[PDB]
Amino acid sequence: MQLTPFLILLRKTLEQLQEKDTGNIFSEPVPLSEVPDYLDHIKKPMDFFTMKQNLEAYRYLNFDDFEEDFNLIVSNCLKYNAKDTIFYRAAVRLREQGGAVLRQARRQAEKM
Ligand SMILES: CC(C)Cc1ccc(S(=O)(=O)Nc2cc3c(cc2N2CCOCC2)n(C)c(=O)c(=O)n3C)cc1
Repeated sequence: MQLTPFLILLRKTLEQLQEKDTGNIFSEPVPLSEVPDYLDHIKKPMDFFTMKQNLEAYRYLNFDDFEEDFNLIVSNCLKYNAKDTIFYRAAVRLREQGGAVLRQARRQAEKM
């Protein structure tokens, strides 16, 4: 646990993104057992737990790779689900609120 300012920032940012997911519907992988066709359409599933595991294994080297995985959580959800669903509407809201979190966090990352 030799921390860096960058990794601390990513940890804080991930917590701020998860706070926007008040129903915790993006906290864990979409359960493939409950949805057997998910991988037929979604090439790379993503969720906040997987992102936390990547972070704790020190696999995010820059802000772009971190943001790319967040964007997968949203875009996977919009792709798989019909527009008139709780999941789709939640992904739209997360894109909006999470985008603001990422804008502020990238500004802090830029001055590192
Ligand atoms: C009206 C609804 C909300 C009723 C309902 C339907 C299915 C399921 S579920 O048991 O299949 N779990 C599930 C599938 C998801 C999903 C997220 C969850 N969870 C993850 C853990 O918190 C609980 C919800 N998300 C984010 C997707 O984007 C997506 O495509 N699917 C398939 C649960 C609840």
